[PDB]
Amino acid sequence: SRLSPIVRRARQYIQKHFSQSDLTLESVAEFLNVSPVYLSRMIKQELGISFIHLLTKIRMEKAAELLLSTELPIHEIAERVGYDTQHYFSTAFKKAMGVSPNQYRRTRMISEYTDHHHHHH
Repeated sequence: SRLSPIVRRARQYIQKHFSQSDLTLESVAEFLNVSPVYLSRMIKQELGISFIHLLTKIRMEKAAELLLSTELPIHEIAERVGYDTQHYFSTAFKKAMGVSPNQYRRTRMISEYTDHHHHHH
């Protein structure tokens, strides 16, 4: 890790607070006490990705984790990753993941508490 202090601090804050639907570039610039334009530029320069894309990526990867490791309904997962409504979450997840939340589960999930032994052998 060789990120500049401001970019490291911003990424740490996003990693902790992505569940907050009011988290914005401008709001992190307030926490860090810096120009939002400076912060936006430094994130893009050092991470190669904009604030919104970084935040969205973190959110969608957490959502994918929750889809596979819990049986939570989609609307709860949406809220836990910073979307007030599944209406916006569904679209964001499809674009980021290439599949709907439900199809992500159908293709990837398994129930760990059921018997998967081959008794027909």
